[PDB]
Amino acid sequence: STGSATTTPIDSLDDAYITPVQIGTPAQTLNLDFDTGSSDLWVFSSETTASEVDGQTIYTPSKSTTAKLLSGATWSISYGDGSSSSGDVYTDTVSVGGLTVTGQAVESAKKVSSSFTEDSTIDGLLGLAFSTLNTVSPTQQKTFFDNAKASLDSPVFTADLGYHAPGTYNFGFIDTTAYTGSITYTAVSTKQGFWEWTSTGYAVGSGTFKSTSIDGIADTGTTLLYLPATVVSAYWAQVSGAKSSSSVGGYVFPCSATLPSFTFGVGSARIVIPGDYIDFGPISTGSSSCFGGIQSSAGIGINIFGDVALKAAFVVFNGATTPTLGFASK
Ligand SMILES: NC1=NCc2ccccc21
Repeated sequence: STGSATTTPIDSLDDAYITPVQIGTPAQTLNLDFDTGSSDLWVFSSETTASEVDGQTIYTPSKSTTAKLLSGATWSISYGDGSSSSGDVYTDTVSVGGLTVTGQAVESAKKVSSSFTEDSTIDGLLGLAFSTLNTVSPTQQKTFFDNAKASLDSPVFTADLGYHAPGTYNFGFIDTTAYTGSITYTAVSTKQGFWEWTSTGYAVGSGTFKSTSIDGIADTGTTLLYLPATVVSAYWAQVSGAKSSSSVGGYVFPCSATLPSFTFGVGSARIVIPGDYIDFGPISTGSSSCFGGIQSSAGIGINIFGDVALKAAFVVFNGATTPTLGFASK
């Protein structure tokens, strides 16, 4: 089997991407944030504290003839930005772009933090990291991909995120028309539950490539590119007036600037992030200070190849017995 679904930016800055997902019988379509940096499929629901729902579409398990309470199971998750959610668990039928999994754990939110409430466009998350990170207790549950894997034509999914435009998540096949040149594959460590890999270095603009190992995660659920302070300083030093602002919480730059590209290595291959991809617009409405899309990972404890990096590539998440990642230009 295979599946293919379009993923769409939630706003004009590509702050996140949403993908429609069918849950239950008859189908209830919710727009979920596909997140290769976590492993829970959770949704706003009829159980979510009413004051914490503001415009989201909810899953109502009592209206699904295939929903079953997973007795005794609860979940609770925190994310890198300090947001969180928790609740109980149903199993139900879940379909993505024509690919169906029966008995998928659908984690129903009883509580969500303010950032989730305030984002009316995201109805929940669909985790695509390794199932070892799934938070369901006392019986850990499998991700949609793990449940689907054995049925797929090939045990893979691909992320093809757009810059200020829709893109695609495919399951079970590689669309050879969706990228240019070849796909370069690179080793993955699953020790921390992430799609963790080692970039071979970087360049800033038309500058020379610096060969250096950068260990990080491919994380579609993180907006920006978080890299070591040395690398980030080298980037922003090429932008007149750019500076790190403690009050704003990262590097900012004059909105009048033209940003240089940023290149990252994948083995001997190179992925080029155009400068425009690194512009996240005014820090507040009407400001001439703009927020940078490349930020320091110092204090996070891990480097993160988030959407800023991934949307410059066609990315293969290869879930074979020994997982690997693939990157192609597009
Ligand atoms: N994977 C994620 N990085 C940041 C974040 C916030 C909210 C949900 C998921 C994520």
